Amino acid sequence: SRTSELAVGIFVIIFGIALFFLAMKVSGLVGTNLSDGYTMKAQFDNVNGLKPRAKVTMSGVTIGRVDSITLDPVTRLATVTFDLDGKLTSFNAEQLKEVQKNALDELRYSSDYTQATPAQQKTMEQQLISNMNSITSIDEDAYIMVATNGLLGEKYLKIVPGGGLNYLKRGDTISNTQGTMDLEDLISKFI
Amino acid sequence: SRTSELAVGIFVIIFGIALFFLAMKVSGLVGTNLSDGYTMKAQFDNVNGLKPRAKVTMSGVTIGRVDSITLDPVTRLATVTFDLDGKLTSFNAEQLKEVQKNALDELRYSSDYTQATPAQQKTMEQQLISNMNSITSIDEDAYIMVATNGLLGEKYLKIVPGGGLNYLKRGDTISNTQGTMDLEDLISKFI
Amino acid sequence: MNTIAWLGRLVIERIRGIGVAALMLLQIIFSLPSAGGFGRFVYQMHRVGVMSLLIITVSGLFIGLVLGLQGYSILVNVGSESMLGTMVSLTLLRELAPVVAALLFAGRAGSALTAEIGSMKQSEQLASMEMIGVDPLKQIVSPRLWAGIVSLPMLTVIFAAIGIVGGKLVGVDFLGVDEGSFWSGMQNNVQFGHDVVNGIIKSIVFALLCTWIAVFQGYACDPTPEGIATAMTRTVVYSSLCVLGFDFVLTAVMFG
Amino acid sequence: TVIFAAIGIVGGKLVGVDFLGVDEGSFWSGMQNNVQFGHDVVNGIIKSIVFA
Repeated sequence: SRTSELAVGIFVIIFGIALFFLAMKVSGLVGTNLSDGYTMKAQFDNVNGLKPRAKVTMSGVTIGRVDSITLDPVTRLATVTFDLDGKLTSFNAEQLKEVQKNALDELRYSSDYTQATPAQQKTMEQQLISNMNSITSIDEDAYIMVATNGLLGEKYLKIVPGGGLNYLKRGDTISNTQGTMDLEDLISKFI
Repeated sequence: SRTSELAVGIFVIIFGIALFFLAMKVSGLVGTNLSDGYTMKAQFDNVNGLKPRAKVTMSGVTIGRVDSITLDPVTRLATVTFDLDGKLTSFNAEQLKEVQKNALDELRYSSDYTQATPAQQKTMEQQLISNMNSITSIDEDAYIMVATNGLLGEKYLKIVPGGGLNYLKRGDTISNTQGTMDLEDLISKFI
Repeated sequence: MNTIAWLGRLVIERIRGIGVAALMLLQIIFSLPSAGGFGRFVYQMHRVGVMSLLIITVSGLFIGLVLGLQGYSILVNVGSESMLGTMVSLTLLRELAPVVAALLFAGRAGSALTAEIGSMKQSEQLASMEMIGVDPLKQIVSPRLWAGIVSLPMLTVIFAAIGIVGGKLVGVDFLGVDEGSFWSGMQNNVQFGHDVVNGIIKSIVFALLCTWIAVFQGYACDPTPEGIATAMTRTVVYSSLCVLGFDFVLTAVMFG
Repeated sequence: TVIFAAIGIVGGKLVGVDFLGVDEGSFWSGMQNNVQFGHDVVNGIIKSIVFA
């Protein structure tokens, strides 16, 4: 029975590394602590001091990370690649029933429902079937900008809702961006 | 136990070597090597605490290292050399047609052809000879300046695009610049 | 090829052993100790803990005197001498009082568990015990192991208490820092259930891997008094590799 | 102890530039202005002899 000690000596040392990678989940360096995350992108003109693995907030609740920051010199703009944690930026059975009846009554009101196709039975299901396929939370004129975290913090993407009427799926691009603020031009334009 | 010994060695040796390699790499030389690093120049009046091997930014993303800063002792001017990166810059071959088809709307533009002669017998060829060799992403209007990263941070070069007409070559001296303001002129301008 | 295969065999044998020490470890704890066990258990505390007490106060007094001495002089230049009490507390409590407490403990008592059992191996004072008939795994191992588990969290709190009270002595008695901003800097930033409690849960698994190796590597060693020192480093080497190797999983599970 | 502190500094570079995204130039030139040789590294040896 000389191989048994040997076998447990393998059984421990492969188990110790397995728990060692189990701590590599919640540590946050490798892997993401995100339950069914989904990617979105945005295009800026000034991403000064915005590292990868940054913070993405809605009003103060951190709901994402930042994965890669890319340029494209033919248009000289920035392009940010980020994923959001969604089970709390994504709706569910209550809110999907809530939003589908919201926009079909408000956006598709008598200004819009009584200016339309002949049969108002197929298009009424079109506004609801265009929403079940992974709608998130973010309206048509919500803007994304770069904050500065207090007074001497570090930069992070701030998603601000604009109220709006139509939302966007998992894969889109936010069309209302603005770059960071900088003390270089501002003191010159103040003095 | 030939098998045993051999196997043991294998793993051991592999690991060791790989490890040492990566380790020595994460320091000093070993890996530290850009791609397509050309060199531009500029001449300021007051660098003010700029360092060698600082950071160069196009919009906000990081594209360059600074080489050497020397002083010209007859007209009180510092001179900067820095090395950009040519996978982040230098429009691709398809972009080359895509910048020239925009330059066919810009450099050989309609009113631009209708400024000296509406045949462009010397204009369509002069725009085409200098662009096949060493076009660069930076404009002709675009001026450079020294930022400072918020409060006291590292002093890094900022490339403000200019929305120009032509571009520069790998080796030029970017003429239009502006130096940085120290905090002492900020004091005097304050009162 | 030759030396390579040699090293391979070496590693294999080593891993094989390690496993063994696991098979020893269940056989010590999965039995109820008899009468007379507590009397040796007290004497092991008398041997391991009480003897180890005089050391960790001095190295406890030291590190606080240093850490509050040098960071402040760069920190005072902006606006902060009131966060002096936070940075001394939160690096001792969640970072060093687990780690640096063991490396002084693996130094003193991480050796004296091996050489006391490297004692009974060279003069066959192990073998005579089996021959008369006891089992040293019940007799001379289990009261040694149970003191080693207990006495280290009994010290690393003691360590960090003088560790913080040391840095007070440089601050208020020589740097003239405000006492109220010192302590209330800590009170707001150092919770109990997340720092001091989770500074203990680090120090338990830093005590088990440090003391179980130092028992086993003194038991299953050959009685040669040269290799009693090569067995001595493998206490210290495998402790310090694992007391540092398991900080990085324990830092990540608590926070991050 | 020189060998120790050499990997000691090169260790902290690995957390900074490879995970915290810190600027490399401000990292090293932070040291080169503040760490003289004859007053720190030489007098880190003279401590380590009487400690040996």
